[PDB]
Amino acid sequence: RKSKAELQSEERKRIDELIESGKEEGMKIDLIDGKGRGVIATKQFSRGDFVVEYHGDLIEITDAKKREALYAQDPSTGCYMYYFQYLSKTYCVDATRETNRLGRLINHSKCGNCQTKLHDIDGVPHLILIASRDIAAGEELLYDYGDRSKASIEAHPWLKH
Amino acid sequence: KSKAELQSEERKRIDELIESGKEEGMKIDLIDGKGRGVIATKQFSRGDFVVEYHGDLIEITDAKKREALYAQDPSTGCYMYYFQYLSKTYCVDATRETNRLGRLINHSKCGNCQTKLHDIDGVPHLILIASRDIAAGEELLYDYGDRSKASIEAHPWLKH
Amino acid sequence: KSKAELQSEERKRIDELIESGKEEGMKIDLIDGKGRGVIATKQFSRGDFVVEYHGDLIEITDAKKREALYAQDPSTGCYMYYFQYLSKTYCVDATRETNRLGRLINHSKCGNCQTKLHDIDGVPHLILIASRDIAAGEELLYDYGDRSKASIEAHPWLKH
Amino acid sequence: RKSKAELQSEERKRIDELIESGKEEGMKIDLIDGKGRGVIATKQFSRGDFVVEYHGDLIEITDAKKREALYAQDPSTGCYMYYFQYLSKTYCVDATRETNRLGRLINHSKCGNCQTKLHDIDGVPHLILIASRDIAAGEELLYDYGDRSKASIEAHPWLKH
Amino acid sequence: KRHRKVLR
Amino acid sequence: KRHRKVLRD
Amino acid sequence: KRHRKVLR
Amino acid sequence: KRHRKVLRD
Ligand SMILES: Nc1ncnc2c1ncn2[C@@H]1O[C@H](CSCC[C@H](N)C(=O)O)[C@@H](O)[C@H]1O
Ligand SMILES: Nc1ncnc2c1ncn2[C@@H]1O[C@H](CSCC[C@H](N)C(=O)O)[C@@H](O)[C@H]1O
Ligand SMILES: Nc1ncnc2c1ncn2[C@@H]1O[C@H](CSCC[C@H](N)C(=O)O)[C@@H](O)[C@H]1O
Ligand SMILES: Nc1ncnc2c1ncn2[C@@H]1O[C@H](CSCC[C@H](N)C(=O)O)[C@@H](O)[C@H]1O
Repeated sequence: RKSKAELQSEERKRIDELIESGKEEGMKIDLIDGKGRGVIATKQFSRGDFVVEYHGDLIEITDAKKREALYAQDPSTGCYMYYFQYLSKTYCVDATRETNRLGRLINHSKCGNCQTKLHDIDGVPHLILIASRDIAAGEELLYDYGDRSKASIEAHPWLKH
Repeated sequence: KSKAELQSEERKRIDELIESGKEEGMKIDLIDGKGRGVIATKQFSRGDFVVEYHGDLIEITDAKKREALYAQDPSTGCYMYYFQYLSKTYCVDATRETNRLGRLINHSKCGNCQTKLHDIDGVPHLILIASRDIAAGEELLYDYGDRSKASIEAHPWLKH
Repeated sequence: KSKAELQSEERKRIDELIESGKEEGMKIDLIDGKGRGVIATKQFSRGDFVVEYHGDLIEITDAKKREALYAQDPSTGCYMYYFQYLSKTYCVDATRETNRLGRLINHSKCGNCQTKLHDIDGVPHLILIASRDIAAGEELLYDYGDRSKASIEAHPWLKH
Repeated sequence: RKSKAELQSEERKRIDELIESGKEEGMKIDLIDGKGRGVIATKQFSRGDFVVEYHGDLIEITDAKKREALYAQDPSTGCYMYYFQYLSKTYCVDATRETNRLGRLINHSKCGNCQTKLHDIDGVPHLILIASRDIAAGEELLYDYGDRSKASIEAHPWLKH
Repeated sequence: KRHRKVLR
Repeated sequence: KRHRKVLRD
Repeated sequence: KRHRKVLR
Repeated sequence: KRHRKVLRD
């Protein structure tokens, strides 16, 4: 039929379009016991499928650390900052501000069903969540927040699992 | 006194007030644009116990059940106060009309009370503590904490 | 018809029921233990317009002034109806004796009318709509909503 | 000094003995221009003094409504029905029938010299007129009839006074 | 056209 | 004491 | 249409 | 204190 190259190209274009449109289908917000709000799948996702972008304010590490030192003065702020490496620098998606975007509401597990990856579009990095296994309708979406800090775990013991 | 001694004395005052349900130094008033509110009738000092957020303590299954029912009746107000305790979601549902005053206190992000979780031998309570000296005659206010887009769209007073 | 057409037709009917003020299907009667009240003289179906709560529309600060003056004369009677509109508190002060019937409708927590806000060109009106089918001869009743400990002590019928 | 209990019992004794005797001393009938009959004080009364009972047929609401509808058929009847609430029910002292009693003959004024009060003797309610101030001999006795309804005040404009 | 007397 | 009539919400 | 109260 | 969400290579 088509070559691997053609299939990969057409797949990447579909992902680019989902990122650009901000379409966030197949998900609903629910209250999750012990976790606050979370996001539930309303349809099946297959392993490797695009689930959602982790969408918010893209900023650089120095700016992020400054914002965070201010947030730390107000214990009510909550933790919505997602730091990552892109090429030879470090960036952050700061999703502290409440929006209708769902990525920022997804909770943590070390044995979840989503994996975050970098998807750049013409030199602009995007953090996207991909299904790491098939996901059933009704499942809570979960991924590994990746914070191994002793101090973080002491204050947020749910990070342990 | 040591920190521990001061903490024990505070815990004891708070436990006594939770027990008695005494709600002195407050009254209900109509506040323009807010419905009822609660106003101080005496000065409160920073750190003082003000009131318990008192209602039906329930877990998440019942809270969700009740939410779904309340949502079907537009005349029903919003009195459900959610919190985390021992890795579970709890809710003080103060929807039923009672004589208790915590349920009537209005919202501000720059108010004069702060809600704390206070545990008595494994039973959680939500209590309001004065975050600054509170003048006689001024409205009691605390941060409701719902910052969600879905809520602020419908209730813009949440933004301030 | 489109939704827009159905909505505008509905709005116009309610606007016109308000503006004409005919107050059909009701009569004053003496009601045991309640003073005067209002009885249905026709069937009302659930959802039907019953009557406006008609009187003098004022803002909250003037309402508070009038309350204090009325309280000077225990014979006055309580005909003031507080409500919220566009982030402000208003009151329909129906103290003055007119030919309008809404002001004469008595209280129940198991009544047959529900009060709703209906605005016309930025002017708010309070209207009563049937909350169930009402048979001819039934007394019209709605929940006055005043739950204050003090009001209930002075007016024990508020409890039911 | 007299105790509060003595004062209350002595107060009730004055009132209840005047109610029961019904002699209605210190008053006379006269003709008052534009009012019909009225009642004139022939002695001084002091503030708080019992003046006279509003005396007639004590009836409950169903009979009152029945009687109203009958009286309404005859313009000569006049308006002598005095409604009040007692123990969560509506009662009426219907003084329509002509008798020698004077309470039924007292005319209306919003700023009169008597106030009607509900007074219970051994579980039987009575409507009594009490002096709201010192009353001089020669005064017409007057109290507020209490009917402020638009229909009444437009048909009986003296109710506005 | 009747009025009443009413205790207030 | 006076009571009121009030529409909640 | 409803908001919550939420401990933060 | 706070936690973070962190991705690395
Ligand atoms: N596995 C878990 N257990 C308990 N809380 C969790 C969790 N994973 C995420 N959270 C909560 O979610 C926060 C990250 S943002 C995720 C959305 C959040 N639950 C909300 O309602 O706004 C964490 O700081 C913590 O409050
Ligand atoms: N800052 C504010 N501005 C406007 N309304 C407010 C407010 N804070 C609280 N409220 C109102 O109070 C409700 C929460 S319950 C607080 C008591 C309520 N005012 C009452 O009379 O029953 C809210 O849903 C909203 O109706
Ligand atoms: N359920 C009830 N029981 C007893 N009195 C009631 C009542 N509901 C209303 N009322 C009376 O009606 C007043 C409100 S205005 C309603 C009209 C009034 N009954 C009148 O004749 O003018 C109340 O203050 C009280 O006097
Ligand atoms: N202030 C007033 N001015 C004119 N008529 C009055 C009045 N107060 C009472 N009345 C008259 O008295 C009636 C109530 S019964 C009072 C006794 C009556 N005047 C009589 O002669 O039998 C009223 O309906 C009215 O006819």
